[PDB]
Amino acid sequence: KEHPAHERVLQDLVMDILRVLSTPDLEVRKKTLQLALDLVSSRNVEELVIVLKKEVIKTNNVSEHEDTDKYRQLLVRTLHSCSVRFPDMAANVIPVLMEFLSDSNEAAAADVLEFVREAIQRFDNLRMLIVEKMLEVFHAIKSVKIYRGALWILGEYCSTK
Amino acid sequence: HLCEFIEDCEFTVLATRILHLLGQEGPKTNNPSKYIRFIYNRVVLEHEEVRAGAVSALAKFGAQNEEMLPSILVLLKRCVMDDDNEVRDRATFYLNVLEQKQKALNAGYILN
Repeated sequence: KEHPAHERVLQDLVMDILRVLSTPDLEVRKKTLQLALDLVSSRNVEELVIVLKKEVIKTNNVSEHEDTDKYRQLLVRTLHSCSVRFPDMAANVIPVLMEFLSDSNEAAAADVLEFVREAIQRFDNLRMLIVEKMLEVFHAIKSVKIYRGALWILGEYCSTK
Repeated sequence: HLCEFIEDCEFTVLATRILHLLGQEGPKTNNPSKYIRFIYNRVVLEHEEVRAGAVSALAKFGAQNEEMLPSILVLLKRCVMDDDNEVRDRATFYLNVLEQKQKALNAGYILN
């Protein structure tokens, strides 16, 4: 990689390779994700993102996660980073949705992590929708996690007086 | 004995009860450093909740102050402070609450 003359393309070929991952082995996959993250100057991105979303669908599937779960968390990390740099998009909204589906803490933690972050980040607009989304999600749901969720959000508050 | 043992004799539930009681008692029985010493410990434990009691007990206490407390009482809330969002909030809020009344007044209303 310390061929820091680091050509565009090469980074790009990864996905192809990556496709192969669907024949799992997380551990390998995991190595990939880290590896993967790196190349992206917040670009070859979309095609990827899309692909990620594909992954995401794929991730849904019917699953009996045991290994891939892990991956997900990781992915999200990997993913997280990018965003920091980037301006990101709808894809993201989808996580929010996605997250609603889900049922385990670690994600909530991420989410929360996001809570924090976003709290810092504020360009805002999205949030509001999402807040709406959430409103649904929320209405649509119960749990400690949620319960907790409410608290912060509540804490947060703005309009629709 | 209670303090120590309970610490390493566990059960959160006990703590609730005792907390509540202790909550009232404070500086009428002095021994500040120790008592502080304890109090810190009680908090030490995780649980936003476990942590929380030491502050609440404190309100009757703080207000009264003891063999050294008012100046310092003021200093302490500052020295000990926390994030963890709603745990953050607890610190912030108590503060914020604190922020909101002349602390002398503050003590009077809340206490009752």
